[PDB]
Amino acid sequence: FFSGNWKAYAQNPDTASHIFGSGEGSGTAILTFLGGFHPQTKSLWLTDMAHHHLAIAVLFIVAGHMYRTNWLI
Amino acid sequence: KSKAVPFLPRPAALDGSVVGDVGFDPVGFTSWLPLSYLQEAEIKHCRIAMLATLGWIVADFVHLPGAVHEVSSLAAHDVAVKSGALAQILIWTSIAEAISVIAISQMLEGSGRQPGDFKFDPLNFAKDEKSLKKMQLSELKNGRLAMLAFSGIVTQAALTGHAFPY
Amino acid sequence: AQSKALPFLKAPAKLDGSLAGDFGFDPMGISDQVANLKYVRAAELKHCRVAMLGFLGWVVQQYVHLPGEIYAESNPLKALTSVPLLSQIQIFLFIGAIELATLDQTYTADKPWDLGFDPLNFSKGKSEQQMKDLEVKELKNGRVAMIAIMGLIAQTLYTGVPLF
Amino acid sequence: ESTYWEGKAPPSVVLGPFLSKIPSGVLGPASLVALIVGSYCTHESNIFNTLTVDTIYPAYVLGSFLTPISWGLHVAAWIQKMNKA
Ligand code: CLA
Ligand SMILES: C/C(C=C=C1C(C)(C)C[C@H](O)C[C@@]1(C)O)=C/C=C/C(C)=C/C=C/C=C(C)/C=C/C=C(/C=C/[C@@]12O[C@]1(C)C[C@@H](O)CC2(C)C)CO
Ligand SMILES: CC(/C=C/C=C(C)/C=C/[C@@]12O[C@]1(C)C[C@@H](O)CC2(C)C)=C\C=C\C=C(C)\C=C\C=C(C)\C=C\[C@@]12O[C@]1(C)C[C@@H](O)CC2(C)C
Repeated sequence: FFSGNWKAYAQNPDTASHIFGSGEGSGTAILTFLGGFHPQTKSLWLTDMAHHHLAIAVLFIVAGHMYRTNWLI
Repeated sequence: KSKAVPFLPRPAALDGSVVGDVGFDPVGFTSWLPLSYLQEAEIKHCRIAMLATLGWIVADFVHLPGAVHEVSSLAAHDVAVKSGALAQILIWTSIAEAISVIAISQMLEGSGRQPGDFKFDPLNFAKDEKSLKKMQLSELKNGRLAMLAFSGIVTQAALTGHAFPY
Repeated sequence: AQSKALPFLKAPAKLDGSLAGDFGFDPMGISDQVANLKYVRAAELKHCRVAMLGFLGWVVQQYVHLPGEIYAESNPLKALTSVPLLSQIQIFLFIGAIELATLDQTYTADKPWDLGFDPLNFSKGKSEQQMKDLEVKELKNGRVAMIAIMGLIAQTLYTGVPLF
Repeated sequence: ESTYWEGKAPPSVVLGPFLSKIPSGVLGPASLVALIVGSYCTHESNIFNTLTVDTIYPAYVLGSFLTPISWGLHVAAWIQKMNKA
């Protein structure tokens, strides 16, 4: 994150044989684009939703500086 | 009309300031921004560049009170962000700059704070207005020279690998 | 200009004169929202006192322990879990008993931090200047302790060394 | 103040006290340059070269952000031009 090598958080995502709640077939990534659903739970990837909320957080924090307050801008 | 550029006319916003007003603004940046904000930015750049030039030069010559400090001020950045010193300096710099927002916002709004003024004269090197103006001009000239010098130092020390001559 | 702590900023309107320890330190202008400085001073002084006691307890627990085994843990954060819940609930109930009457007191009084606590009468006979000097001493020591107790907690959570 | 307007163009105060003082001859070419740069950055990050995890290029991203911006710069350029600036 500090080094800017943000791709490292997307390397080695959860495989297609991952059993939810267990380490079998898991990965190490935390923020990924995968799209679709988990092959086992038939639901969105947890790494997809974490990345989604991080992007939403950055966007809303940026957008929260729009209106004027005690600092002239 | 300008003192620095005889061809181009004198900038409209530059009439007199003890910061070294020689009327050098060919692109008219003083019309864009308030002159006070630009002066604060220039003084900040001056001080940062002077500190950085002195630190680069010294740390290449005599800087090793340990093992991780055995670098050549070109690989020093990565080594010392891994060590954790740059993190602490960044924390304190962020605190100082966050305080500086209010200082910049208290000026440009009223008050009386001159650009770049932090009331930091513990040793009282400046006594009266004449000394204050003379040393403000001296500080800004030294800071501009240090900006250019540090630019040269980094560009040369990245274009090759060497010591103080670079 | 008017701030002593930040000699360049001008302090906010509510930072002036009285309420000892006033060094003009409110860059964010938090005092501009509070109706008065009574409640924030009460909170600051409560934090100062709790932090002084916390630092003293940190050091003493580092060096001195009660005869029982349950109080033999040297790490204060580990002692937070090793100590039986009975002792901690007794401490919490004592604090809450002290806190409810002062809860009635703080939100309305002119000096919410003045709890009338002076068993040794260290303030009886002292002049106004001496009393203000004592208040300044208390506030200084409390702010330093707050910084120190937070540093101790952080260094214990980050390195496991409770001291030095 | 009084950002309300009914004439041909709004007063320059609606641009803020940073764009209110930029000559239109500066904003115009700057807006065109920003639009071209942003379009090229968008077409280099995507379209011409397909995006990949290993190829994000903050320059192209930051660049692409100049396309939305460009819109604002040339709107301000027109406002300045119509206000004799
Ligand atoms: C619980 C903490 C606490 C609280 C409630 C106060 C409250 C107050 N302080 Mg105070 N102070 C504190 C801690 C605190 N202080 C510490 C630790 C220091 C030492 C640095 C000081 C130093 C100080 C000075 C020098 C002065 C005051 C003053 C004041 C009064 C006016 C400012 C105000 O309204 O801010 C209200 C403050 C809060 C509501 C706290 C908000 C919490 C912020 C967001 C802190 C965020 C964390 C912080 C950035 C980092 C902490 C982590 C770690 C590094 C410590 C007010 C009674 C001024 C005074 O006497 O006026 C009468 C004054 O001149 N304080
Ligand atoms: C203990 C230690 C290290 C070590 C050891 C041992 C125990 C000693 C020995 C062992 O053998 C090894 C080891 C590792 O353990 C000590 C570390 C060194 C320290 C403690 C020195 C810190 C350096 C300070 C710097 C480099 C700060 C730079 C200043 C800036 C200012 C920025 C400004 O922009 C701001 C924000 C406002 C502007 O207006 C103007 C200015 C002021 C210019 C940054 O630009
Ligand atoms: C306890 C204290 C004061 C206690 C006073 C009390 C109870 C007085 C009570 C009374 O007067 C009243 C109220 C009313 C009177 O009628 C009755 C009595 C009963 C007489 C002040 C502490 C004040 C404590 C202070 C100021 C502490 C500062 C601590 C620092 C700087 C520590 C730094 C470090 O801990 C770090 C940060 C990291 C470590 O690794 C390294 C080091 C260096 C150890």
